[PDB]
Amino acid sequence: IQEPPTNGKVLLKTTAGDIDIELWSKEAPKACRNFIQLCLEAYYDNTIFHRVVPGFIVQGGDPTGTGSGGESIYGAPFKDEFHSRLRFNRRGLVAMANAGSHDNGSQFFFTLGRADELNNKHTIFGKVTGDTVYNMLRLSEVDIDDDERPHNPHKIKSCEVLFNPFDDIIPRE
Repeated sequence: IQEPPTNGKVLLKTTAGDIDIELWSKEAPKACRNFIQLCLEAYYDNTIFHRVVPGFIVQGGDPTGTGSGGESIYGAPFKDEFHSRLRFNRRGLVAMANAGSHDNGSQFFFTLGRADELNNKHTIFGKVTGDTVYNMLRLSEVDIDDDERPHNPHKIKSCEVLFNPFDDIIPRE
């Protein structure tokens, strides 16, 4: 009844403010490695938060902005990484989007509430710090047109890896 310590830290500089993410790199090494490397490759620069479901999630990480694009660093969608100590029991968690099993690419989402129904379906790989959760929540404070798409989506401008727990990440050219 206590969350494991985190290891790794990433700052997302967004149009809603700074969002600091602590990473569960021990529990979700593949997802955390993917995320860190994509940040370092500037892959998330100028990407929008294309999907907002009020009280549930805000989703981004698609370089096309359409909601159907994005790819991992591994050359194909990668495996799920669940852990019984990491549960969708509060808002402010960071997880991988997918459309089925073993379908992790680049798209990720923040939780705006509980999402118990996503337990054992989506990789949880991080959490937002207390002093940036208000900025995270502000990503969802948007007028939403059709298909859960904001009229004026917020964006990630740039990223900073404040602590890299991996030895051997070489960003692709």
